[PDB]
Amino acid sequence: EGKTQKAVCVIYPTQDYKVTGVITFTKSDDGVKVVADLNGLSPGKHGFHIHECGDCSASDGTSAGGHFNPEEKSHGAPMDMSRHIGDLGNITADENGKAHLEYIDKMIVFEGEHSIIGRSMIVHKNEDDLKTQPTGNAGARVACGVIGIGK
Amino acid sequence: KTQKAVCVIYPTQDYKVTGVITFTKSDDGVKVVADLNGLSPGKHGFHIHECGDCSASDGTSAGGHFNPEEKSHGAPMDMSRHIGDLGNITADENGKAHLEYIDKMIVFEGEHSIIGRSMIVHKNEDDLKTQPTGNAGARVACGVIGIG
Ligand SMILES: [Cu+2]
Ligand SMILES: [Cu+2]
Ligand SMILES: [Zn+2]
Ligand SMILES: [Zn+2]
Repeated sequence: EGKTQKAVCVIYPTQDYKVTGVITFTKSDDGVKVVADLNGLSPGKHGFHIHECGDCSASDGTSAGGHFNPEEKSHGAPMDMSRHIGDLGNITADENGKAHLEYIDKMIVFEGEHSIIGRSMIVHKNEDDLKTQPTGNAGARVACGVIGIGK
Repeated sequence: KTQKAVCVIYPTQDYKVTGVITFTKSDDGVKVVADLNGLSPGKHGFHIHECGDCSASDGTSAGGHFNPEEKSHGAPMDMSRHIGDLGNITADENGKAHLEYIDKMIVFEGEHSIIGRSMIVHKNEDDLKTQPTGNAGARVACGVIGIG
């Protein structure tokens, strides 16, 4: 009955990677709180997006398809107005390969045309430069996961 | 409208159960096709659970059977069933398990939408009688149902 307040996504690695972690999307007053904790990432910034298809059956994560863009807008940063619904920018891994990230996304929701429920999270090998189209030159996909309804 | 749904199941702690499940919209109902590996030989409980959360080691985070009508536990062919009562999946001597059938209850939009819910494979058989689980026991694999 009660509208969806939480969303959870466990990312598993693509072929020839050890990238794993959990991402929670919690509803707050002024948007949706994104909290991500990953391991097995190479040190540095990694592309971090919601993709249109919730399919992680492919070895290379190609089955996730393109960036979740139901408004047919350009690729950008989370802070940008001109962005895809699934433009969550970059996640940064430390020297130990641990990556934490928490911020308030004002675009994502858990119901309607722009619902992220049943979509995929994709972590990329390289940095999302937030300029290049349509991907940000993030390159290969190192981890995939499907966004599910939380409690 | 969403025509297809896909769910990759990964194992819980101390299990090797993996596979892919597709839900395709067909004449009559929704065609369920499941291909699993690393299951013990025999029948295994096979359900859609209310929470799409596989973050727990033992798959407890998936919660109970997806039951938005507050009905009793039953078989897929039964009228008195949970929306996520997909019965049992059977693994051969090699631990491979295939299963295809037409479910007339599951849909990809509305109150009874399976999109964003979890698939759970159990250690033991779902007897389709015992409440509320069918005495299926421990959870060996978890996965979230996504849009195809
Ligand atoms: Cu991406
Ligand atoms: Cu179950
Ligand atoms: Zn994008
Ligand atoms: Zn049930």
